[PDB]
Amino acid sequence: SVIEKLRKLEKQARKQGDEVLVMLARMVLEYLEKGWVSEEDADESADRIEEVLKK
Repeated sequence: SVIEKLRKLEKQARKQGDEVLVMLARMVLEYLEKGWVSEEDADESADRIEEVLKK
C-alpha cells in the first residue's frame, strides 16, 4: 500500500524530529486522498522521502 508506506514514513520522521519530512509525508497522503497527486507519483514521493530521511 502506498498509503501504508507514507504513514510509516511520517511516523519515522516524527520519531526523528524531522518536521519538514513529517509535513511532506502527511501532505502527500492528503493530496492522494483529494486526487491532487497520482498513485504512482505518491509512491515515488514515498521513495524520495525515505531517501531524505536516511540523511
